[PDB]
Amino acid sequence: ACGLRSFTRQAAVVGGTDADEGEWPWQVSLHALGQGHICGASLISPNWLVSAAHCYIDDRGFRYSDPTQWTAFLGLHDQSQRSAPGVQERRLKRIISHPFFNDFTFDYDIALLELEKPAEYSSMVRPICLPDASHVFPAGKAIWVTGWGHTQYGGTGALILQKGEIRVIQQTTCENLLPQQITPRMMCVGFLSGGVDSCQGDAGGPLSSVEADGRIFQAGVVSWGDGCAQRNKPGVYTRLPLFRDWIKENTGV
Repeated sequence: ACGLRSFTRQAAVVGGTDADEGEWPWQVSLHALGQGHICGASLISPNWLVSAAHCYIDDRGFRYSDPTQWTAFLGLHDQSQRSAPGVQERRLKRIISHPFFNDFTFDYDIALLELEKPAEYSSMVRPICLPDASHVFPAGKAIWVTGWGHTQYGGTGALILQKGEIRVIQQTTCENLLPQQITPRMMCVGFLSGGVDSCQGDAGGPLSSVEADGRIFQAGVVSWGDGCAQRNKPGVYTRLPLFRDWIKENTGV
């Protein structure tokens, strides 16, 4: 029962960037309290979220690694409507960053978050499917990027959740075009639709990919907020399939 939306009503049925209510029920808004929306994540069970490890590194005097300073908003659609019927608010109980995560190269940039109380599944709150470690997202496959991200010049993000597409491209392309290190845990992508870039994610937000079955699987996790794709350069995102056993061993999922 993972990844099957409810697509309440219709509203947008011919395109657009604004997401519809209930169209991404696994998208989570993470607030470091006193600052509002800071990161994204994805629901995989009543108790566990997937996010990015670099969201939880202490900067300034604020301890982003401290779980007690975080609140997860699930089923949230408009960041000025935190109060709204489907919204669920949960405190964080534990953060499990990946043991091999490197704060400089953002390699192995994935984290597991435990809710203090279970989420309640609804029309607006539903889990996404996790791919097996052998699940392949081939070059050219379209994947959805969603969030409340800033512009690359930052640049307030939109109040209404935004959606856009990217496509998988060859790993060699990002190797020969970007100066940063591209590791096997990262996927190379190009812009597909939107949007003038894929910067609507969110760091720790999910990459949603509609599979042949029709259930939506999470192909990856957003790393750098401005590692987003655009007309002249590709973007890099964190893969998820090679982490499946590690997620399940740590969560039961």
